[PDB]
Amino acid sequence: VSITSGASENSCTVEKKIRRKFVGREEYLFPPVHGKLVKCHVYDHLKETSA
Amino acid sequence: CPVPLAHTPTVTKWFKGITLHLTATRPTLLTTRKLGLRADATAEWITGTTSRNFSVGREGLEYVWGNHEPVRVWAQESA
Amino acid sequence: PYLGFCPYCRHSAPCFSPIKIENVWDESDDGSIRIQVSAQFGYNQAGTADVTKFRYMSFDHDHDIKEDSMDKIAISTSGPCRRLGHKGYFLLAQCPPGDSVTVSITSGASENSCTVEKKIRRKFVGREEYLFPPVHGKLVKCHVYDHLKETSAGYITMHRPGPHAYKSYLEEASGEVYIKPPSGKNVTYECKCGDYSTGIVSTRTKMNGCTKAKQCIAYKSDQTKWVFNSPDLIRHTDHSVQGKLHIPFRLTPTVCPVPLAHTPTVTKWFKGITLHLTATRPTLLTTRKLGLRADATAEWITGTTSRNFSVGREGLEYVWGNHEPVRVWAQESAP
Amino acid sequence: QVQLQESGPGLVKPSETLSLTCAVSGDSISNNYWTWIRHFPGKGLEWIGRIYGDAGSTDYNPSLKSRVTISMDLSKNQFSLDLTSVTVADTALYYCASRTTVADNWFDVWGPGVLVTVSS
Amino acid sequence: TPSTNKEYVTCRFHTVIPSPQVKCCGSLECKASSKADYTCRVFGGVYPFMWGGAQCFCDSENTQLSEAYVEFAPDCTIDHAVALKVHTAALKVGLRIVYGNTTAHLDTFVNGVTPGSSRDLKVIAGPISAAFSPFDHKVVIRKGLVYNYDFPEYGAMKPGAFGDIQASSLDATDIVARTDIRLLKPSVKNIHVPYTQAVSGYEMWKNNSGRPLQETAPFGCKIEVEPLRASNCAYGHIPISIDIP
Amino acid sequence: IQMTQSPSSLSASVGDTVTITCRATQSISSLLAWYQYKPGKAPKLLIYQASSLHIGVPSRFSGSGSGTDFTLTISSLQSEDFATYYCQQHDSRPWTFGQGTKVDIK
Amino acid sequence: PPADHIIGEPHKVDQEFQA
Ligand SMILES: *[C@@H]1O[C@H](CO)[C@@H](O[C@@H]2O[C@H](CO)[C@@H](O)[C@H](O)[C@H]2NC(C)=O)[C@H](O)[C@H]1NC(C)=O
Ligand SMILES: *[C@@H]1O[C@H](CO)[C@@H](O)[C@H](O)[C@H]1NC(C)=O
Ligand SMILES: *[C@@H]1O[C@H](CO)[C@@H](O)[C@H](O)[C@H]1NC(C)=O
Ligand SMILES: *[C@@H]1O[C@H](CO)[C@@H](O)[C@H](O)[C@H]1NC(C)=O
Repeated sequence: VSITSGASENSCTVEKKIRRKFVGREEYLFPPVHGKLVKCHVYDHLKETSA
Repeated sequence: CPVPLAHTPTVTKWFKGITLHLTATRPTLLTTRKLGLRADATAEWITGTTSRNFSVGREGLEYVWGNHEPVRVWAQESA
Repeated sequence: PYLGFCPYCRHSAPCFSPIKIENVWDESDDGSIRIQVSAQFGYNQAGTADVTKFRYMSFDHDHDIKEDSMDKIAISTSGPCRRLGHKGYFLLAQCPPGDSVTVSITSGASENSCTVEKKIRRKFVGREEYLFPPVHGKLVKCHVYDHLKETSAGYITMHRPGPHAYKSYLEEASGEVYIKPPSGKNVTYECKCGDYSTGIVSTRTKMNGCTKAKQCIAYKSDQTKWVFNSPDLIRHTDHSVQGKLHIPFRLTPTVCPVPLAHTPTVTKWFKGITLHLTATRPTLLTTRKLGLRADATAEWITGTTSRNFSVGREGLEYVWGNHEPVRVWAQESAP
Repeated sequence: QVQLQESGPGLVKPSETLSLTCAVSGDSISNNYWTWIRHFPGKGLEWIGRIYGDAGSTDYNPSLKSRVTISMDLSKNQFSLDLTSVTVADTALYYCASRTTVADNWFDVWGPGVLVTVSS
Repeated sequence: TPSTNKEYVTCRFHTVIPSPQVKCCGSLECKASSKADYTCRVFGGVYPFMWGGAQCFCDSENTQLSEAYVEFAPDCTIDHAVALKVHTAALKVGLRIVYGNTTAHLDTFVNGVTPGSSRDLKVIAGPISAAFSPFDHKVVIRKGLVYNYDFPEYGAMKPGAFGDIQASSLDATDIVARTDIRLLKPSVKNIHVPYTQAVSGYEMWKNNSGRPLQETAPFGCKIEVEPLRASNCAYGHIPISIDIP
Repeated sequence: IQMTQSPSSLSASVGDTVTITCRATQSISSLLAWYQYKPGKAPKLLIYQASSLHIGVPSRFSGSGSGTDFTLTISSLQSEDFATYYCQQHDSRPWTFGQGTKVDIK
Repeated sequence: PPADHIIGEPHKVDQEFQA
């Protein structure tokens, strides 16, 4: 994460292995136009929810 | 959620056993199990084109190719 | 220019994008790729060849044509790509290796991108891997996409557009369906409100027999454009070929440099040779005997090592990378 | 260069099938758009239709679509016009057109043309 | 030199997809064409959208048409592989004959009958003591590289292997193919035709190539192409008889 | 898209400048072509693309315009170019024509 | 003996001992 306040920018870094994941039994880069409709769980894009 | 579907396998038939002609541009999961007393479960991620020799029993065998519907086959007595 | 169904939108979804990539070829050996998009590049409003601006498909109900320049187009696979040439549906760029290719316009704050999966793997010529070409090496025959704009690599078949319907030309009010046309265009209608009905209408006009807005279709018969035989369109009833445009950037034969590795130091022993080999990059060593049986072997070699190769009376032939073939033969020097 | 020459009967009865011929010399038939254009005296030019050479694709004016059919003959370097059930309003000077560009509405080439009069 | 005759050419296919058409509460039937691997299937109701959210009247009994076939890629005019068979090969020597003070350069036939002459001299050559050929019965040319691959014959296409796209010439319209394309019933609300496709057997054969016959043939024998010969190839003893004037 | 040719007639002498306008009912961008009809002969193209000269055509002939309004300016009029003027668009199918503009020696 | 080797329908019946 980094703010860039003109010429005075500050950055923060924390280590975490962000590995890309998938659902189902098949590995894929971007979601196809066609396929089986299966249940997965995603983070809600709407802000006004609580976890 | 959407998930892809791979190519349907090609089945060549021989005596008490099947061979699946498989094509997959991506690594996908193939899981087989018998319908008898012993499951004899086999599972391997397959990349590219590889043909696998699968011996089936009289009670049957169910193979799951990717995210498709499982398909059950049964062996005959064609000695 | 038509508009296609891009598999990856701005955020996460599929979306309908006017810079939709159909397919990408990577047959050039220098890493350059050819990209087919649904927009037309190098053409103005009229279609006259003007190099500075391109035209694309608009995001509104009149479905007209808007234009932009190359200062706000971008090509990227993993990092930014360098743009080289363009005609119409076709682009070309030099890109780093990556798992996909992206095209994007930056129209101010309205920034749109299209991403299609394509394994862009880096390739090389000869028998030696190299990052960038040496200034010194063997000049070998290569096969590149040429930089000349007026070339021909083939043809594509385009046809007349089919029905392009909307909801914006329809309206439901008090249990009846209305059609609003734009000014000066004739919009034809065809739907079943009961019996079968067809007609051509240019004014605000009512229908009868149906109460639902979803039941009808309105589209303008516009012949001003040629559409490519795309998998995202409903075609016309008469799908016949009506014209053909060139495929530029032909895969020409040219000459290209390939590196030459370290020349090996050969030590000599009785009915056998040993090549003291050094290679910073993996290079291919291929040997074969000169007798009845070839006994050929090959292995890519990284770093430094030594290989013990037996030589017969018939002899042995070895190729170290891209050098000239050198043939060795044994004596009868028994100790 | 490309040269066109019209060759059709000058006087045809009404309610009869009009057949007119334009031969092509100096270039092949299969790589250019081929076009018929009418020009009634005391009026202006009007579109008839067009054909493509190696594909046989035809686009015609909607008003005359029901009575205009275009065929081509590659062996005779030939493309033809068929107009069924002619009327007195179909009396016009007829041009066959071709263009340096493979397909363009504007035609670089043009036959001298033939006059067709429909009367009893 | 052998006698060679081509069977077909093989490269990366272009899976061209025609646009769908709708008569979307009518009835359509499967047509038959002469394209390469024409698969056509008639499906049920999807109610497709393209941009306006209403692209179909009479939303039930809602069949559509699906079309798919393959054709050569635009980059196949150079990047292509042609299949050949060879026959019994004939060998040709180039001889420099020096007798006394007079030298002569001569190329002659190795058959035992046919002579070669340089203005005074009659020399016959052949037969070879041991017949040998580095060429198998089925060879493939790919950009000057000759491989000893046993390709399937004409018309007998196998998907996922070499020879699954066959045509007599690069510009020939009689392209035949069975690459096992299969159509699927669309489930997305927007219009797009789904298809599954096996991998390119040309690209499989490229990935699983092996080493060239330029680096595989024995007897110190490099191979030249356009047309196919084997050059400077050392085997056997050749009987030569020279009629010196 | 229909056409209203302007002006229908205009008599001018040698050396004068005459302007003929071309108005379309719909926005056709700048895809327009003009023709010069000689009696007893096929018409020849003078201007394509509403501003561009055909090879062989005189530079004195200069056309302009975009959208719906278009003009042709005939500067330094001669004897050989008393003819019929016809602007032709190539967007909609089929293409249409004007009613013709007649110029004659005064 | 059957010509087909694998059928996509299960055996409705079982073979008895030495029958
Ligand atoms: C829309 O339809 C109207 C009516 O058919 C067209 O107006 C006609 O145009 C032709 C050709 O200019 C004339 O000969 C008719 O006399 C016109 N009829 C009327 C009632 O005006 C109009 O041109 C069409 N417009 C479009 C965009 O195609
Ligand atoms: C499968 O069985 C067949 C017939 O015995 C044999 O030819 C083939 O090599 C076998 N393949 C594998 C994967 O073992
Ligand atoms: C090669 O031969 C020498 C002498 O016998 C031996 O010392 C060395 O280990 C051998 N190396 C290999 C590659 O086997
Ligand atoms: C090529 O072969 C290698 C080894 O089998 C395999 O890992 C790779 O995925 C193959 N590439 C393709 C896509 O042909």
